[PDB]
Amino acid sequence: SHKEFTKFCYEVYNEIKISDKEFKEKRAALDTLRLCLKRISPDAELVAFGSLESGLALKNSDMDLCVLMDSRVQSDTIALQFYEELIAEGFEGKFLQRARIPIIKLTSDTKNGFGASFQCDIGFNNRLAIHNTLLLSSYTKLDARLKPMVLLVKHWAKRKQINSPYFGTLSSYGYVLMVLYYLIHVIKPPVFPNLLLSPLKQEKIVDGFDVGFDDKLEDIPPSQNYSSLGSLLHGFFRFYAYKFEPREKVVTFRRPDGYLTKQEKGWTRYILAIEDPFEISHNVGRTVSSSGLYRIRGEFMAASRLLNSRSYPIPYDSLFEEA
Ligand SMILES: Nc1ccn([C@@H]2O[C@H](COP(=O)(O)OP(=O)(O)OP(=O)(O)O)[C@@H](O)[C@H]2O)c(=O)n1
Ligand SMILES: [Mg+2]
Repeated sequence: SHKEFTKFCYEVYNEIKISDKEFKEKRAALDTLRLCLKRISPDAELVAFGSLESGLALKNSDMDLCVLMDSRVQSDTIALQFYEELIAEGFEGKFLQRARIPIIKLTSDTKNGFGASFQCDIGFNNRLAIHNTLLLSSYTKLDARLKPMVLLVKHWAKRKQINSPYFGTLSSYGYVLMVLYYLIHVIKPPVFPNLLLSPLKQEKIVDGFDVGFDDKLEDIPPSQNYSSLGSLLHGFFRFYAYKFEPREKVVTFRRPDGYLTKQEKGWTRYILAIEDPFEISHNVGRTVSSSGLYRIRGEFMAASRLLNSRSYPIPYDSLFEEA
């Protein structure tokens, strides 16, 4: 059935999704940040990416931003100038640089009214992340079930302590890709086509990678999968609990049948292997340790068992209880 579980899923979704109120405050914050950038470099553009842009944001979301500028202009000089303007304007945070890549990490706002724990990461010419976000935004527009499904999975992973890339588990973006892989290449009939492998896809090279995909969404036929949100979630938990083979296989968006071995990739960390759809050299699961994968799989299994339980009433709330 999944009727009661679906009802429960939509109720949780409405409580965890970013409110219209917080969203418009994040937009106001972006406008302020843009004004500060204007004063420093009139040619540069400040753009948002990640879950606020794709519509996949939970409450109390962080902001992910990228400064776009002339590639002939070295990013560190403008980065520092931007950072110093932000301090003068009452933001708090850090200026840092890993290798050649400068980053600003804002952690507070003391004047502009966006909060004592206003969090905002600023990159410089991170064009790949913009493209990744365009892909996720396109899928989110293609089927209305994706948004609530992703938010629920993200909320679950947080509650189960398996959403900690610094402590041996998986990033939120990694969970999003696991969702999409399931909806494109596992479920039958598929919820989504693979937009990268479309015969209408046009090559577009950005920083050496092909970020092309079919984005003419209005011409794409609606899904022939009629499953409820509840049923989609249960199949998702089941696939990664019992069917997916993390020791051998790679989550991939580059194969018509979604089949790819770690050996073909030379990805023999590679404990969990998730090939970023555009930056194919990047394993999104590289943060996942052996013990971390054990807990991830354990939680997939526990979720599957809960939804398959014949002991009624099923305590659906325990899906989002802290492990
Ligand atoms: N390996 C990664 C991870 C991050 N990003 C980009 O950075 C964004 C933010 O990543 P993440 O922190 O994992 O998502 P959040 O929305 O910030 O997490 P949450 O919604 O749970 O708060 C992603 O959408 C993605 O575009 C990326 O390009 N490649
Ligand atoms: Mg984000």
